[PDB]
Amino acid sequence: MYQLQFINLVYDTTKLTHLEQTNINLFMGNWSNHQLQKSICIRHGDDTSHNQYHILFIDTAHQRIKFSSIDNEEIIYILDYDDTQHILMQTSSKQGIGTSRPIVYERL
Repeated sequence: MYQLQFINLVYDTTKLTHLEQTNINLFMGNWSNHQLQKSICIRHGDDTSHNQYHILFIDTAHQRIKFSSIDNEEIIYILDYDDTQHILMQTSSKQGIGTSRPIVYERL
């Protein structure tokens, strides 16, 4: 059994450009990392969702999104695109020393 974390991105898509939506959409889905025995489910949630996250930046040049949990802005998640079946997720704290390596997640 793996641990499954939900990430519900909260945003009004009617206010985004098509390019912005395309870039967020690269990260939607069910993802897993074998070594960590961890899965993540990244979805477009809303105000009814638990596990809500606010997008800080959508980098359409580099296919990266940054986001944080609504009330815990000390931990920034950064997702990078690898291919249709792989994304990278980094969890970072401004207050820490060093780099947490991004972790490769494969699509389920």
